[PDB]
Amino acid sequence: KVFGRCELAAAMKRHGLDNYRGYSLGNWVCAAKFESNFNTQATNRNTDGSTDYGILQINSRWWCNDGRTPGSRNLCNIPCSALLSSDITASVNCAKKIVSDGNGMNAWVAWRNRCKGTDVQAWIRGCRL
Ligand SMILES: [Cl-]
Ligand SMILES: [Cl-]
Ligand SMILES: [Cl-]
Ligand SMILES: [Cl-]
Ligand SMILES: [Cl-]
Ligand SMILES: [Cl-]
Ligand SMILES: [Cl-]
Ligand SMILES: [Cl-]
Ligand code: NA
Repeated sequence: KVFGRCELAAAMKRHGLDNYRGYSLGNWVCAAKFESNFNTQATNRNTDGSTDYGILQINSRWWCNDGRTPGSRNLCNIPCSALLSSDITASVNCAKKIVSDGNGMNAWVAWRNRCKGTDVQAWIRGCRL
C-alpha cells in the first residue's frame, strides 16, 4: 500500500507513535517519506546481506526474521514479511522497540540525514488529526 501523507500520519497516531519517546508525528512521517516514500511494500538489500523492510525500512540484522541474514537477530519477534502489510501495526510496534534502543531516531540514518533538525511539522501540516 502507498499511503498518502495525512493518511499515514493518522494511522501512526492511531497506533500510538505520535510523540512516542518524545518524537513528534512529523518526525515519523518524515522518516517514512525518505525510507519508503510511504510504500509499505518497500524492500532494500544492504551491503552486509541484511534487508530493510516496509514503511520504516526495518533491518533484518537485528529486528525481524527473513531466513537469509546470517548471524542476525529477530528482536521484534516477527517475520520481516509482516513489515510489508497494508496494516502498519507490525512496523509501528517494531519501530517503538527500535527507537527505544538507546540512540532514538538516529537508528534511522535517513532520519538523521534528512529529517533531524528540520521543520518536521511541515509533514503533518494541514492534516485532520
Ligand atoms: Cl508527500
Ligand atoms: Cl511534528
Ligand atoms: Cl536469518
Ligand atoms: Cl534470496
Ligand atoms: Cl533474536
Ligand atoms: Cl519468522
Ligand atoms: Cl494501518
Ligand atoms: Cl531520544
Ligand atoms: Na534477522
